[PDB]
Amino acid sequence: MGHHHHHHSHMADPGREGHLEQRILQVLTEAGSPVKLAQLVKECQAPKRELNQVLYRMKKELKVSLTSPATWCLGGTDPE
Repeated sequence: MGHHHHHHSHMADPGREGHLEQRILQVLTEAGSPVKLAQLVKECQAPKRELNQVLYRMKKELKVSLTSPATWCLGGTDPE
């Protein structure tokens, strides 16, 4: 798994939505494939509620794309 050595951001992280976003993109990259929203909950260690609001913003920023109803994917890859 590898990523399990990371916790729920124990310290006073100066931008929780940024850290959460970095998690979502990273999970999508490790798979190299569409990751489900329900799976993004357990991986990124954040509630579906919080994920949704961030994910639509990341969609506008082309960071993520929606492949299936409640299944997300990496927006191609890192924008080179």
